[PDB]
Amino acid sequence: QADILDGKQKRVNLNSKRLVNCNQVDVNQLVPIKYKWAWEHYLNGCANNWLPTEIPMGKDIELWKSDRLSEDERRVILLNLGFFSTAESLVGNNIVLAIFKHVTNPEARQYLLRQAFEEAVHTHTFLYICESLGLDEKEIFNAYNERAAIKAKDDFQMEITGKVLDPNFRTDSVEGLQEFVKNLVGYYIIMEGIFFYSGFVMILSFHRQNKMIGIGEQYQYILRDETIHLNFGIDLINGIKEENPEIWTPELQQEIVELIKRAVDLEIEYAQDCLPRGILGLRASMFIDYVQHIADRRLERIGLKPIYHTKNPFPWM
Amino acid sequence: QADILDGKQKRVNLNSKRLVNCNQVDVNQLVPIKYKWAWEHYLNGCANNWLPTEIPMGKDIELWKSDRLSEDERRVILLNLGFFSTAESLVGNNIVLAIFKHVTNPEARQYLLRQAFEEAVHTHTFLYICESLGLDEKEIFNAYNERAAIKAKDDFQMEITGKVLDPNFRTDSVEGLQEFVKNLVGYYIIMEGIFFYSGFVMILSFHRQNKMIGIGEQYQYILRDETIHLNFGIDLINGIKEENPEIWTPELQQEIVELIKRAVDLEIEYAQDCLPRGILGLRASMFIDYVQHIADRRLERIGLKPIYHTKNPFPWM
Ligand SMILES: [Fe+3]
Ligand SMILES: [Fe+3]
Ligand SMILES: [Fe+3]
Ligand SMILES: [Fe+3]
Ligand SMILES: [Pb+2]
Ligand SMILES: [Pb+2]
Repeated sequence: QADILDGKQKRVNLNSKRLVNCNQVDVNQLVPIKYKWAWEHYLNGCANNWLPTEIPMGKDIELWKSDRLSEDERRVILLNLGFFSTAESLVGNNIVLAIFKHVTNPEARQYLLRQAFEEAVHTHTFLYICESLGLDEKEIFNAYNERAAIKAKDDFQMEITGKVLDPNFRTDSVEGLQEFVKNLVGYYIIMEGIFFYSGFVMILSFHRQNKMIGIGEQYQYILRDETIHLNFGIDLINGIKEENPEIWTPELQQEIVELIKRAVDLEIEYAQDCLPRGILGLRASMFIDYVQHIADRRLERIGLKPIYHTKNPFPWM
Repeated sequence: QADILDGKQKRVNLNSKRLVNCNQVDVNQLVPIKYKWAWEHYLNGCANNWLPTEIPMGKDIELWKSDRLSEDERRVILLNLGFFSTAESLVGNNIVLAIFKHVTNPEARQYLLRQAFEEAVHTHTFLYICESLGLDEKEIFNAYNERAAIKAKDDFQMEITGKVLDPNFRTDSVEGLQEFVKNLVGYYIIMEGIFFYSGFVMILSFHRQNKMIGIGEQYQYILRDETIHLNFGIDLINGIKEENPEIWTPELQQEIVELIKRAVDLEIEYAQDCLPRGILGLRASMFIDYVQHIADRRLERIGLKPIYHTKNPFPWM
């Protein structure tokens, strides 16, 4: 039996748990779980475990070093490796330094720990593809300083990363929680849900034609993870809105649509840099449509109306 | 080629990387890796991947529900599940909320992301063992509020968890970095390296006698992970000391020995609570010796002299 009798009064009540600002209850005990969707995404992520180096790169190395790829095909590969190599760190660092501190719920934190480890796996994937192909990884990982279209995306991402890191930042004010929700939209909806999906189409287009299949297979594994990351983020944003409805004002709704519009513009500029002429039958115009179409699907999932209405040119995605 | 020419000046120099207070260099680019030991522990951890529920619990359930275990054997199981169920969260939360922010180095952060996900796997293990055995997990997870010997350990652990969480905490002062090193000693050397190893002996003693082998096999997997956690922590503490020698003063050295002495006292009290009479040929006196012996081995690894000199009564550990 208990030898500290008062301790029995401290067991956590299911109905007292909340996703943010929950400080009146012990957030170190996992049970009783309230947000079962977080536990399910955690189990699903654990089941998807993979390591990049189980995927062979020999065929990719022989093709990359041959004269069989055009300069335009190489450029698509190099720009995506440049963008993804540091963006995975940007996402993993934000989960840990910004999101976990403020999501005051153990089962959602359990999922965040799996998501941040998967982003570490994604970074390892890019080091492995650089070292396998013989690229100078110090140049590829610094692409966000050397290539304008990539720097513009990442500088935009910092516009929602800085506030939540301030030593005095708190979510126990309407404005503070709105700022935290914009960070979640920026990382889950925009970086993982729009910026990365655009690079997936480009790389998976090579894989579909039996080219650079080792890199293609790694991106298939990253997309399977990203699908759960986006789904968790959408559940967390909608769960926070439901529990704190006074933050979902027309002003915040419009600021979120403006952020997504800005992100679509930057991603179209990056697709143009990736495809100045076109490869594999892809043209940059197909991206103006695809990026706009997925932006609309992300707006719908968080309760906002589509704004572009464009059809999807890549049904296989 | 680069379309932002100045960006080439931003590539990271290997010699400018440091484990803490490194803010003059881009800490989002993984390369060039400097602390190869961190990358190696990260690869070794990834290779050790396991899920608790791949270990069958049927034989354990039948034994636990039979009248074949004594009350004294059940007490050892219940008290260890009570302590470990929330301590794994305490460790995972500290990695994320305290350690990662201040270890300003991407490859050490890559390892931290694997360690924090393994602590999430360890928490899942305890929920799974509770639900398999039919225990009321709300009682087991609240043991740190209901059982004095467990509460004393955890209240002690909070004595080095609180400072580093203050909004204004910084490591760019000698005192601030000393405080951060005491947090690392508290979690890696004391909680993972002394408190957990003592519970491992107790549980692995059942496994050696073919009892509760499903729980034993899970603890074998946790010990394999904990071995790397402790080794990484020892490398990180020694790396910080080497790079900031002015923090390793006789005053700090003596405060660390006093913390370890206090932890040994609390762990002996917990071993006595676990074994008021003795089971499986184990007696609590064997723990006074074992805890003292491992404390000495942890002191040696961070450059302090052994103080107890006791022999190890469990050579198989
Ligand atoms: Fe990722
Ligand atoms: Fe992601
Ligand atoms: Fe653990
Ligand atoms: Fe550990
Ligand atoms: Pb622009
Ligand atoms: Pb005492």
